[PDB]
Amino acid sequence: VLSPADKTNVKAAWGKVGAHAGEYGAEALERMFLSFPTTKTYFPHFDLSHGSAQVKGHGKKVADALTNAVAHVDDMPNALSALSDLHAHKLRVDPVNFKLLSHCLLVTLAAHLPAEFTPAVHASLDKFLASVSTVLTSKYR
Amino acid sequence: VLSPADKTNVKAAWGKVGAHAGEYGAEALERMFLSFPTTKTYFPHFDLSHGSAQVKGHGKKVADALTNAVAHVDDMPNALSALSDLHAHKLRVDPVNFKLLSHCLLVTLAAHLPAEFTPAVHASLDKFLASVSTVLTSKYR
Amino acid sequence: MHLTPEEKSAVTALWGKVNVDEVGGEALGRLLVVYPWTQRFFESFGDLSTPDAVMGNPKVKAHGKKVLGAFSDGLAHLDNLKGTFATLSELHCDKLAVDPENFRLLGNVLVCVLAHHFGKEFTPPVQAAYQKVVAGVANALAHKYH
Amino acid sequence: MHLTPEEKSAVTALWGKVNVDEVGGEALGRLLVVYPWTQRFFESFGDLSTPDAVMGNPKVKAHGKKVLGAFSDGLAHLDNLKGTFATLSELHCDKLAVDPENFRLLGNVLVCVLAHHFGKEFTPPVQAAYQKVVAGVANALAHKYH
Ligand code: HEM
Ligand code: HEM
Ligand code: HEM
Ligand code: HEM
Repeated sequence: VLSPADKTNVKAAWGKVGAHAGEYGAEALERMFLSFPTTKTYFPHFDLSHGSAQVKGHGKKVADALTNAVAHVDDMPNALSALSDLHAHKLRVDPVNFKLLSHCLLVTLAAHLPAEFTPAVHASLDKFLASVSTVLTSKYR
Repeated sequence: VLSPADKTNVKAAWGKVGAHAGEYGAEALERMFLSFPTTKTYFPHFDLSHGSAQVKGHGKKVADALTNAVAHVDDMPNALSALSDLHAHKLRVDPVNFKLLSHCLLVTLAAHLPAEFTPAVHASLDKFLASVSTVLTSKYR
Repeated sequence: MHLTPEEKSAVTALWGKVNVDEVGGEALGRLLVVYPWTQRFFESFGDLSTPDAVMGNPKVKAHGKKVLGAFSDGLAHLDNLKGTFATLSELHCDKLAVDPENFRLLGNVLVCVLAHHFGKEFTPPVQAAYQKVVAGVANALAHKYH
Repeated sequence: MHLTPEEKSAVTALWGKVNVDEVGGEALGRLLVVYPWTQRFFESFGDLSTPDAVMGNPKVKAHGKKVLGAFSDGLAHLDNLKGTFATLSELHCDKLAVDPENFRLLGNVLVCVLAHHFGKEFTPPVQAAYQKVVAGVANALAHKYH
């Protein structure tokens, strides 16, 4: 579980993200597809080319859900509850792929936030993402 | 999440193992050391030859703990708390190995309980062993 | 495959005793029961709503045999799994879009199904080699992904 | 190690810029802070109670310097990693007893640190190249375990 400071850090790191979320989600998804290509099996419909506008908007939707999960950091299970079914009953993305997208997300915020990506905040953000993943993966079976 | 029929399953399956949870734990471990030599790194103080006395007892301790687990399927966390503190702050076993120990307990169970091991009892034991696993690694960081 | 002659030899001997129509059927089923999210790739089989349905659906039972018979090809090409499963890799990646992680799940269920058939006979030294083997067939199927 | 020539030159290109004394020091400590359970292996480094104490710990600094060194030397033999790390693998297994899963975690923290120093320079394609490399090194360090 996230701690007071875990939350304080998370809220501060996503604070500076601001109106770059979409842009960050973008990259992150993009970092994911190039590095772990197996992840491309869920996006066969997509145009996964560099700069694809289809990635850009997916990017947005993903970073919005994260933004919102921070705004409910004390009630993530029921705030993401809807996104949880989706991934378990319609999409059905294997749970390993989550740990990969978190990784690419960290890497990203790390490239844009040199001032605030401190050890303490890296660790906090890692716990955060692990928690979002757990909720989204919680109703698989 | 354990469904009330997953609970009925674990209970029955494990009810058959009865007086053999020990015999069985010691086997699960052996196979784990054999099939996954990395797991040996947590037992440098042990003698992992075939039929070890150390590898025996440990098997009974491990199995004994699952016994208390089943009896408390409703409140695993509290029952396993002291076990989760121990693996958390002292032993500190990387969470991946739980998937290996878990897989090995199944293989074992199957080879011993040809009839109880339906695809349904199978699906529940897995879910159940992973719920033990989550609980023993929920206080790492 | 870093396989040992004493290993290879255990893998082989136990395999020669396998009823492939049964085991293949049985392995694919459980995959769909224990890792229900894998049902994603087999919507066109019919009712997969319950354990007994999945194990009962013959489209399952049938695909299972096809799958295990190919594992069977790989078990005589152990020194070159990669070459054997290339066409299969490209297929599952270029046409069927299957996430290689499902391959691993199949091994572990596989190994599981096998402990169940041969009970006592499925000793730890034997499991270890199959573990070695089913990971090999996985990487083999995952290796042409792009 | 499917390292293509371009993948191979972007990694060497980037690596030329690294201040190895420093980065090794950060990754090792970061590893130690994002995954506290890996302190168990360095209980002789003294105080590791807070982020500051770890990052500023000279024994930690001294040690990450040493680890990158082996890693620097590893990127000068992209084609015989396995033999480059044979002695270090035996050691991490037979004397130190280190679960090889830690090697992976280190790999990722490293990737996270390199991005942290190069910002937009750490482009997608470059990280992809690096992700193959640390896995490559993670695996060469694991091969002598037994
Ligand atoms: C924290 C991690 C993730 C979050 C927050 C997240 C969130 C979302 C959101 C908000 C949507 C859009 C749903 C809608 O339009 O109603 C979505 C869809 C989707 N996600 Fe996830 N997701 C995550 C991880 C993953 C990963 C690991 C995968 C697999 C690699 C994945 C694959 C997909 C796919 C294939 C869609 C459907 C897109 C479409 O059909 O347009 N997601 N996710
Ligand atoms: C279902 C998962 C597991 C359960 C229920 C379990 C249970 C236990 C129990 C009851 C003990 C004894 C507590 C005591 O010593 O009083 C123990 C200790 C220990 N466990 Fe686990 N364990 C599990 C998984 C693991 C795995 C995955 C590892 C690492 C591969 C591991 C390594 C150890 C070690 C090294 C000890 C102490 C060894 C010693 O006595 O010297 N355990 N565990
Ligand atoms: C050892 C592991 C596996 C092997 C050897 C294997 C092999 C095969 C083979 C031989 C076919 C026949 C297609 C042809 O020859 O034209 C096939 C098709 C297929 N496989 Fe795999 N497979 C494996 C695992 C998986 C699993 C894990 C998945 C996902 C759950 C999967 C999904 C599919 C799908 C969706 C088809 C298409 C069948 C159809 O069009 O009716 N496979 N596979
Ligand atoms: C990039 C991967 C890694 C490389 C290249 C590496 C390399 C090294 C080297 C060169 C040494 C010096 C050996 C000696 O003292 O004679 C060393 C020592 C050591 N290494 Fe690793 N290491 C890596 C990752 C890890 C990590 C992840 C761990 C555990 C978290 C670890 C555990 C140790 C330990 C416990 C020592 C001995 C500490 C002491 O001086 O008393 N290594 N490592």
